[PDB]
Amino acid sequence: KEHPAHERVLQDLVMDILRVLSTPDLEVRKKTLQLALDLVSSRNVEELVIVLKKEVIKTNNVSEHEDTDKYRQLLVRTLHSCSVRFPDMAANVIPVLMEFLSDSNEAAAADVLEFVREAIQRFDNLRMLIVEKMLEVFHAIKSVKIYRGALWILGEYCSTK
Amino acid sequence: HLCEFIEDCEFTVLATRILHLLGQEGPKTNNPSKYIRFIYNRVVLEHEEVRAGAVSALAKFGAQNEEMLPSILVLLKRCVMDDDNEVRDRATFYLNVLEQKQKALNAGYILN
Repeated sequence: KEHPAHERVLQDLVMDILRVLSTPDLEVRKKTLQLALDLVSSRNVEELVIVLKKEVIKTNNVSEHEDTDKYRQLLVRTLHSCSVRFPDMAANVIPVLMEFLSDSNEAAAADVLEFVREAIQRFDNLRMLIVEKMLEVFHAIKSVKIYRGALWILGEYCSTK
Repeated sequence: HLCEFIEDCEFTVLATRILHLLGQEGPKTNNPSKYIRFIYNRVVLEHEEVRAGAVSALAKFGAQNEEMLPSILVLLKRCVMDDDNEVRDRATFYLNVLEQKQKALNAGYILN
């Protein structure tokens, strides 16, 4: 990689390779994700993102996660980073949705992590929708996690007086 | 004995009860450093909740102050402070609450 003359393309070929991952082995996959993250100057991105979303669908599937779960968390990390740099998009909204589906803490933690972050980040607009989304999600749901969720959000508050 | 043992004799539930009681008692029985010493410990434990009691007990206490407390009482809330969002909030809020009344007044209303 310390061929820091680091050509565009090469980074790009990864996905192809990556496709192969669907024949799992997380551990390998995991190595990939880290590896993967790196190349992206917040670009070859979309095609990827899309692909990620594909992954995401794929991730849904019917699953009996045991290994891939892990991956997900990781992915999200990997993913997280990018965003920091980037301006990101709808894809993201989808996580929010996605997250609603889900049922385990670690994600909530991420989410929360996001809570924090976003709290810092504020360009805002999205949030509001999402807040709406959430409103649904929320209405649509119960749990400690949620319960907790409410608290912060509540804490947060703005309009629709 | 209670303090120590309970610490390493566990059960959160006990703590609730005792907390509540202790909550009232404070500086009428002095021994500040120790008592502080304890109090810190009680908090030490995780649980936003476990942590929380030491502050609440404190309100009757703080207000009264003891063999050294008012100046310092003021200093302490500052020295000990926390994030963890709603745990953050607890610190912030108590503060914020604190922020909101002349602390002398503050003590009077809340206490009752």
